[PDB]
Amino acid sequence: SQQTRVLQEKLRKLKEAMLCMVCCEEEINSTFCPCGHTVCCESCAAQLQSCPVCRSRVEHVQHVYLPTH
Amino acid sequence: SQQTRVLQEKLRKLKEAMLCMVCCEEEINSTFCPCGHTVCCESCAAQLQSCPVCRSRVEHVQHVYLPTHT
Ligand SMILES: CS(=O)(=O)c1ccc(Br)cc1
Ligand SMILES: CS(=O)(=O)c1ccc(Br)cc1
Ligand SMILES: [Zn+2]
Ligand SMILES: [Zn+2]
Ligand SMILES: [Zn+2]
Ligand SMILES: [Zn+2]
Repeated sequence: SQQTRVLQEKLRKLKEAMLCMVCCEEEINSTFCPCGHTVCCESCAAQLQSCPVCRSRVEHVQHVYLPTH
Repeated sequence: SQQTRVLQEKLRKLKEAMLCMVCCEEEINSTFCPCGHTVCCESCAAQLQSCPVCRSRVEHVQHVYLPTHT
């Protein structure tokens, strides 16, 4: 039905929100500290000196173990 | 259709995985450091001495801003 198409789109958007904002390919699993933005995979997060959301300096990256991982 | 019911179940399970493992009511938004388990809301994470998943000592809690927060 049309609701099948609507639910497929909601699922796709939720799954896309869980992917790295930079590479768009790998799951988010890293937090920029101290700001707390958690938007990248470990490979993209290792290469950024500044947070791509708020531009605060990245002091270090904390790996996050999330229930969806 | 039955396919709509299947998608509803997948969405519900994904949304439930985003909720605090202790209160089951609030969204996860806190990380136990240094272990990295990110399974609680700010209130439930605040008084835990050890990680509820791996038993590691909690040195501090890091707040996390996630793209899925609603
Ligand atoms: C494990 S969870 O459901 O808390 C979650 C939250 C945000 C992202 Br991005 C991925 C997983
Ligand atoms: C608190 S908010 O809605 O501005 C926000 C900011 C950054 C991310 Br990532 C998620 C949510
Ligand atoms: Zn990436
Ligand atoms: Zn930031
Ligand atoms: Zn809680
Ligand atoms: Zn832990």
